[PDB]
Amino acid sequence: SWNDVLQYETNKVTRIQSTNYGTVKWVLHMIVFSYISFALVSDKLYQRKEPVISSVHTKVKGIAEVTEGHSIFDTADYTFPLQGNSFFVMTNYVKSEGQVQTLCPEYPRRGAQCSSDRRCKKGWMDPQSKGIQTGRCVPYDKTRKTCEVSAWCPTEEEKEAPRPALLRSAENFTVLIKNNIHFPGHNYTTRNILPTMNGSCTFHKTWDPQCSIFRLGDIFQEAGENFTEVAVQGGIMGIEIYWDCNLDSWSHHCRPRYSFRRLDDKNTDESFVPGYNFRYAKYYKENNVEKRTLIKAFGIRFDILVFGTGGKFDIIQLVVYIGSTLSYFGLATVCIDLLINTYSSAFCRSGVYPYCKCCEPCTVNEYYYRKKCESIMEPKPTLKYVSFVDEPHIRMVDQQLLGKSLQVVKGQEVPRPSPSWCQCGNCLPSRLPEQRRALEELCCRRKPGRCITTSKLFHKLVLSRDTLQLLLLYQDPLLVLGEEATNSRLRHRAYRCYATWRFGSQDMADFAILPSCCRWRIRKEFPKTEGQYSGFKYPY
Amino acid sequence: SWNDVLQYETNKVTRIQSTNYGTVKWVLHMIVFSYISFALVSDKLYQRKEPVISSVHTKVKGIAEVTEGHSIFDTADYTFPLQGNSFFVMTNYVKSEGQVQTLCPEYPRRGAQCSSDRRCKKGWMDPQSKGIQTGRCVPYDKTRKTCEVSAWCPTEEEKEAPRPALLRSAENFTVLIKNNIHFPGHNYTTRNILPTMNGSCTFHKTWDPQCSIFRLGDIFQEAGENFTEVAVQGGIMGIEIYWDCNLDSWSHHCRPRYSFRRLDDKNTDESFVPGYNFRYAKYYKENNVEKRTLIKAFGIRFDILVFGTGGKFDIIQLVVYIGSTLSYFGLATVCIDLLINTYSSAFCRSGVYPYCKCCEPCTVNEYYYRKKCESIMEPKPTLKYVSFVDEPHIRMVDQQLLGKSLQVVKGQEVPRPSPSWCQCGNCLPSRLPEQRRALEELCCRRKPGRCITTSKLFHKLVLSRDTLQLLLLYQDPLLVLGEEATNSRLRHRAYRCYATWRFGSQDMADFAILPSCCRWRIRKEFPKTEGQYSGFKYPY
Amino acid sequence: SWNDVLQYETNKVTRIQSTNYGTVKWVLHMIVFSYISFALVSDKLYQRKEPVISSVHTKVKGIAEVTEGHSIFDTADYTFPLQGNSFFVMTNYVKSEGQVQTLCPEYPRRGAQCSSDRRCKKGWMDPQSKGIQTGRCVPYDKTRKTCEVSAWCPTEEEKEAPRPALLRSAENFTVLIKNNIHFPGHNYTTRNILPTMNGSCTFHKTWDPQCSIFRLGDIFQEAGENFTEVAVQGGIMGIEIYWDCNLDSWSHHCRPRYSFRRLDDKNTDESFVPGYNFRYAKYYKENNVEKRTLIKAFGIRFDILVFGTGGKFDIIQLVVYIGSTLSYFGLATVCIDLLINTYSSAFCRSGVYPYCKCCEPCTVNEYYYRKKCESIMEPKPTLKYVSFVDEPHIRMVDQQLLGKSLQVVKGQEVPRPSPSWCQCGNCLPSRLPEQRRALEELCCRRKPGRCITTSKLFHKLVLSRDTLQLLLLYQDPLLVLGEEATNSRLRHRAYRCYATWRFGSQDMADFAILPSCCRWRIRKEFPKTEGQYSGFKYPY
Ligand SMILES: Nc1nc2c(ncn2[C@@H]2O[C@H](COP(=O)(O)OP(=O)(O)O)[C@@H](O)[C@H]2O)c(=O)[nH]1
Ligand SMILES: Nc1nc2c(ncn2[C@@H]2O[C@H](COP(=O)(O)OP(=O)(O)O)[C@@H](O)[C@H]2O)c(=O)[nH]1
Ligand SMILES: Nc1nc2c(ncn2[C@@H]2O[C@H](COP(=O)(O)OP(=O)(O)O)[C@@H](O)[C@H]2O)c(=O)[nH]1
Ligand SMILES: *C(=O)CCCCCCCCCCCCCCC
Ligand SMILES: *C(=O)CCCCCCCCCCCCCCC
Ligand SMILES: *C(=O)CCCCCCCCCCCCCCC
Ligand SMILES: *[C@@H]1O[C@H](CO)[C@@H](O)[C@H](O)[C@H]1NC(C)=O
Ligand SMILES: *[C@@H]1O[C@H](CO)[C@@H](O)[C@H](O)[C@H]1NC(C)=O
Ligand SMILES: *[C@@H]1O[C@H](CO)[C@@H](O)[C@H](O)[C@H]1NC(C)=O
Ligand SMILES: *[C@@H]1O[C@H](CO)[C@@H](O)[C@H](O)[C@H]1NC(C)=O
Ligand SMILES: *[C@@H]1O[C@H](CO)[C@@H](O)[C@H](O)[C@H]1NC(C)=O
Ligand SMILES: *[C@@H]1O[C@H](CO)[C@@H](O)[C@H](O)[C@H]1NC(C)=O
Ligand code: NA
Ligand SMILES: [Zn+2]
Ligand SMILES: [Zn+2]
Ligand SMILES: [Zn+2]
Ligand SMILES: [Zn+2]
Ligand SMILES: [Zn+2]
Ligand SMILES: [Zn+2]
Repeated sequence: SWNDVLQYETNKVTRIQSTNYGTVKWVLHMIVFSYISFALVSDKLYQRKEPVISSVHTKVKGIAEVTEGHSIFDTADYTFPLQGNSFFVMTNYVKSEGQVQTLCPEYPRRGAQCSSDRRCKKGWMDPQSKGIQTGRCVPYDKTRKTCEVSAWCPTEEEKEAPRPALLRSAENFTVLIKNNIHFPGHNYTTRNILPTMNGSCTFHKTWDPQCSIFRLGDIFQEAGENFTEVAVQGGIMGIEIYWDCNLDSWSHHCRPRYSFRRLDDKNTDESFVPGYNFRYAKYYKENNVEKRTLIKAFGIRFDILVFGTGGKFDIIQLVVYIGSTLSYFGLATVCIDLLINTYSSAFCRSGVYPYCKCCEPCTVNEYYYRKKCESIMEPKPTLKYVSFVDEPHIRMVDQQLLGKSLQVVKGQEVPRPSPSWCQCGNCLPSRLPEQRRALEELCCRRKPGRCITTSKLFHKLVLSRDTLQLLLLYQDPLLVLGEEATNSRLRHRAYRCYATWRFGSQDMADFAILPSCCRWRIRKEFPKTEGQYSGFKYPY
Repeated sequence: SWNDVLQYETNKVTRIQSTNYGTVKWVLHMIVFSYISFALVSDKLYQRKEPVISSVHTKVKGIAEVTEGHSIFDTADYTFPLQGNSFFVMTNYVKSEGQVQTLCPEYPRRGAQCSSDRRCKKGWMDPQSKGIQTGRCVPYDKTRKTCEVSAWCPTEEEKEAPRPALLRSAENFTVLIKNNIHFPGHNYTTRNILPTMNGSCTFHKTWDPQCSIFRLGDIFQEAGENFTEVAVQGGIMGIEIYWDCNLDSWSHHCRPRYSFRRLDDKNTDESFVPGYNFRYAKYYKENNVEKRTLIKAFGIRFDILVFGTGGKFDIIQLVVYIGSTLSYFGLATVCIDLLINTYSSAFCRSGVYPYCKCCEPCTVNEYYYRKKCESIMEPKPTLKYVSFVDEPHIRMVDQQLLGKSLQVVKGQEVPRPSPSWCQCGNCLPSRLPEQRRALEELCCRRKPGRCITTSKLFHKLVLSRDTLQLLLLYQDPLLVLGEEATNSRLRHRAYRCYATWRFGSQDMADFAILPSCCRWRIRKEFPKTEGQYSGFKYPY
Repeated sequence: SWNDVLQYETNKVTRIQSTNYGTVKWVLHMIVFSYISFALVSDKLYQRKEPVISSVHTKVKGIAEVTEGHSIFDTADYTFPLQGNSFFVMTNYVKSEGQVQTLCPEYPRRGAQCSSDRRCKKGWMDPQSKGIQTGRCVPYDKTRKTCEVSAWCPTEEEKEAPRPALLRSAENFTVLIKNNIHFPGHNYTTRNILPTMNGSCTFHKTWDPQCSIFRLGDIFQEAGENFTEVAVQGGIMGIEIYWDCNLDSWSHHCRPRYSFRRLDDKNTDESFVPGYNFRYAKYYKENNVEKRTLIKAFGIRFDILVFGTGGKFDIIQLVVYIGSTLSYFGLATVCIDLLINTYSSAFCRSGVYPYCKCCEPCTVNEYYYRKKCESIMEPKPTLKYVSFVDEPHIRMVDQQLLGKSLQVVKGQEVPRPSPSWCQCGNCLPSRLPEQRRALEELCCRRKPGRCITTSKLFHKLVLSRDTLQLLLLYQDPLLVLGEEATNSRLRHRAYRCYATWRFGSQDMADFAILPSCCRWRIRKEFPKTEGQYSGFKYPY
């Protein structure tokens, strides 16, 4: 089957010389192409995209003076050795110095007072307390008494954060941010600090958007926050570094975009401790006693959130995108074929054109549909075609007769490409077995009148022995047969001559049923000496 | 070429009125559509997805009492100022106090004893030691001697972590987790704490799955771990916050899912220090000497792993997905066309239907294949068609003759749409040049018998001068020619009349080869007065 | 419309028995299939990919001796309790001990000297200073005077980092890295340490590439850096853990790849403080005074960057990819159809084949194009076809005549499938209204000569009453009509007989325009007794 495989199958097409459909087809082609090109370029769908790998190094600069005598805060005093994605700047603080692990009364709170030891419970762990009770109601001061606890003593008082913030001059502090980013898939590395950047720059949204030295108060202004107010209880501020990087040589750009967003929830419910603070202890020994200064530090935690993508041209990405948009170029074909199949219907003239006469020249689709689509029937064993000489159409009786004569069984109308049922006076009763008799109980005409076998052309197109012999010799020029063999060939050829004449197409002539008058006239002209006639047999 | 471009080409189609193929085609259309719709909706393939940008703020609450007198541990004692993605809770500890940078003997280990200075090596750095040897085997105690080292003295003893853990009451500690998440591409921000959440809630997998206050022991229970056992040597616990967020207005939901997973490897080999611990020093001065208390802290490091995606409807994402699934609607066409092309073969009746008679009504595909596919031959210069009057088929001799007469060169069988090689007694030797003689050495019949030129229709269809003149005038109604011009046109028309009659289609009649008898009978009826006959020439 | 929906439409195709096109079609099919398969397998486009969730635990090991007497540095002295994605190793340091919050002169800098109090400014905050000026120029030493500041005193001197680094023996330190990774979507967890790994291993790029114990100097060597030189001022070193993980059972592999990259910028401008350092303070009390030792620590920050993807087979991913590459199998059809449509043009023989005769056997595409494409015209109301008996082509006059006789209005040439304008002497003036007269002002021939109505076949094909009656009876075998009805049917049938004869196809015969001579000869043979002749009317 080497020749069976080496074959090419091409579609048969009808090329229409129509300027309307040629223009519509090309207009739809540009619309699809314009959107496909726009989607590819705007979304960089030809690029293989990769998340960024970031490293952040921060350096805070600034000195603070706190009036309380005067204490100095440099970077070692309000910051911590961490210089990565997060750094903390202390803006407020409460101190409780000289704490010793011993027994002491609780600080008087909203419910920390007691009047008897029955109120205190030994081993109890008050969620708002920093010690474990011993069940003793010792005196805190002269006025009131509080339950004794095991804790660092004296316990930290429920003192609010100072207002204004002790280190609110941190607004004028600056942080330098060094961001190293990398794309391991594309093997590309860059940093946020350009060689042109000087140390005297400060970030501005419009004047210096690439300087990575930020004033803290400027950061808060750009986020819509008030540094002075947030400094009292603290908060979390997000410094977002966005990297939209194009690594293609012809459109190369890998630069950061700086934005600022508060990550603290200012509407935090009071039970969740709004703001940002933590407690840390400075441990020291004094008089052979382990002492501790406890500091509740308020301030801003700055989170450096670095995100972004690096794209570079990928051939496989482009191939996948192009293949995923190739089917959209069939839109013009779908639309115009729908127009052809829809405007070729008979309800167009019946119930559309009289209303709207602007659509009148769309009758050309009836011609287009004729040249495009050919309808065929499934050749089932019960497929029958009936033509009546007194009718302009052809009936298709595709159902089983079930003993009803074919004359009375009406079928679907199809355009042409002595017995009780007889209406011409020439038909004869079927000589088939009684089960199949209803097939041959067909007349040449539906309504009474002249028989078709009495027409001039019936003797010329069907019964002429010379013409049938000429057709037989056209099939086989050197043909010698006996009378019995010749009669059978002439009889079967006369059936086809009637079927072709009255039904036109061989598709319908194959399942055409001869009327009884015509069938028996043919059988009289070319008789069968011995045996009975088979009748119509299913061609498949 | 304005009219050349403004054209529309449509496919020629055969519409089959078959309920089986119409049902199969629609059933396959629903199957493709059902899967395409299901894949799009279940996977949200219409959405542009974005990784989350997360910020975590944690607050641990709890007080611990350690029995050793009694020491108090509050958050400043077992936690560190870090409150981001990681926080540490100390659950056990070993202390070595009053260390001084001086010379001291090594602690007695499995191989730290010595009996001579030759065992010790000056400057040696034992991997299991905390000092550098000086080559001297000083006495540690009365029983044994150990190598002298430069270290903080005395060196920390090889003491195991206490069992049970000193701060195993950390099981009852709680952590509040504040998670701020953001989708910069979609510009959406939310947090894990809803306004409905109260401070008295505790997380439960089924009762309070949205409360972000977690008991540490509950975290360990939900991970399948035992807090009490892990507390002795420490470990790493992962708190996973998963954000499956739909940002479409009609299906909006952005809420976290909490899961817990141990990140420590409990099956760690002993050389890799299983558990979690670190050594830190509390530095202080005493008697003008730089002293240090060294603490080996065991405990749980909690990692807050926040991940997830935020999806919102994207038109370009939907267009790409739809275009990438449009080709699947050709599946019905492919399947039914395969059925038509396969069940139309002759081996169906030969070796399939006798076995299985259920497939018998599939003979309709032979009719479908006839109305769908037309087979044509490549018109190569060696393409020849031969018809023998005593055969029912037509031979295609597509090979070069190479001096073998065309009568004997057998070719592929194709259905019809005096010389030694002669078998009819009427053929004449070719008058062509000897190289091309084998072309015209063809008889009308394969086996001996009557010549086709003696048939009645040969004189009527091929030789009739009146009919050929009528055909010529049909071509050109007003045609005047001399006898030499008329004879040439009549002779060439008689070749085509024979070729059309004996081969049917003009595709095969173009390459049909006339038998010598017919060719010379035609040339006798319409002779060429001067010159020689060209013979058959390749039409392309 | 149950039968209207249950229909199947198949394309009509031409199957070409060509080995060249069959081979080209299959070769292009393998090329598309080979690339589609290669792209799918190399890029794992059948897999659903997921970013990794990582947890890192590090442990640094090593002791350092610093010569300054001799001070010992163990992990508590050069590292910090952080053991996650970042750890710091101190390699150099400058100490300023015994600092007290008081008033002191500034350290003499390049511009810190003063000669009068007018130079100093009270409250000034020098960016290079660690205090706030009080406007007083106190003496620092005997030689020079500096402005008094409020700071920790004495202020840290502008001392360079020691060279060589004090803790450059950190080169021989080792870090053990434990990496737990997870794929929450695929529910897969693994770690970087295999059970086969022993504690005596050290990482080597080729000898032990899976051991996660790294010498720091080896890390710097693998990054192309010098640990000894970087140790003086510090730097940031990236340890990259790449996880290319295949989670399919038949190709399972999830192992890390270790690479090293310096994240510090060695070419940093001096104003941005190149290297890596931070200042931290050791707070202590002495003589009831809050004292502090300030250390400027230089060293290497190591960032553990863990990235990667985990892929597992996804059915929806495969379906989307296959559907997005199905349209590429139409490439063979597009190419071969382009070959057929292009090599069938007449400029091939005119201006291509004489130059290149290798392309000569490509004339078979003219035959292929004939069997594939049928061209039809849009049936517009101004569509006219004209045939002249003295011409070999047929003119298409698709434009409006606008009073110009159809004889003179030339149209496009189309191959056949008494009055002043008359050139045959038999034409008659039109009897139509004057506006439409130009339609019927057409002669049978362009140039003077014999009329076509004087031909023998005109009386046989057009005027023969017997033949027209036979055609009428073929339409309707039992037809009885009056002379007026018979004449109208015979006249209209004779128009079609002329149009079919002279134009061939019914597509062109529908819009064919009869010459005046033929029209009036037909109207003379079959006259209209009463009324006037309608003439040609638009068939649509
Ligand atoms: N289409 C069609 N074919 C028929 C009809 N009647 C008979 N035939 C065909 O005639 C052939 C032989 O039928 P018949 O002459 O009655 O049987 P026979 O005398 O034994 O050969 C069969 O192949 C039938 O297909 C008819 O009404 N319509
Ligand atoms: N198909 C076919 N055509 C033939 C054959 N023999 C001759 N012809 C055609 O007849 C035409 C003229 O051949 P011929 O009459 O022998 O040469 P002429 O007398 O010089 O015109 C050529 O165009 C041939 O294509 C044949 O056997 N088969
Ligand atoms: N194609 C074509 N059809 C024509 C021409 N002239 C007349 N007819 C057709 O002839 C039919 C009747 O025209 P005519 O005999 O002149 O009018 P009538 O005598 O009133 O029936 C119309 O349907 C026309 O389509 C012609 O030149 N070309
Ligand atoms: C009557 O049918 C003749 C009309 C000829 C022009 C038809 C134009 C129809 C409008 C375009 C329809 C296809 C586009 C559909 C949207 C993609
Ligand atoms: C004989 O061929 C007649 C059978 C008519 C119904 C054919 C049904 C075949 C089963 C469906 C085949 C196409 C689906 C293939 C799987 C996608
Ligand atoms: C003349 O046209 C006959 C040539 C027969 C073989 C044609 C081969 C052409 C080369 C292949 C063209 C299609 C591939 C285009 C690149 C994808
Ligand atoms: C910030 O600096 C400016 C100018 O140096 C000063 O006017 C302002 O008071 C400062 N803000 C704070 C909060 O100290
Ligand atoms: C910031 O908040 C403080 C209160 O702490 C207020 O006095 C000040 O006016 C605010 N600044 C602005 C610009 O609103
Ligand atoms: C946790 O608390 C419960 C009730 O307060 C107590 O019974 C239990 O012993 C505690 N667990 C530890 C480890 O302290
Ligand atoms: C947890 O481990 C401890 C050992 O440290 C054991 O005594 C206790 O029974 C364990 N708890 C459970 C629930 O298994
Ligand atoms: C590292 O160790 C080797 C061998 O122990 C030694 O020779 C070398 O001097 C050491 N390097 C440093 C910087 O101490
Ligand atoms: C590393 O740098 C030091 C300078 O600090 C230099 O002495 C040494 O030779 C360098 N090592 C190499 C291998 O270049
Ligand atoms: Na497609
Ligand atoms: Zn009858
Ligand atoms: Zn009848
Ligand atoms: Zn012969
Ligand atoms: Zn012969
Ligand atoms: Zn004329
Ligand atoms: Zn004329």
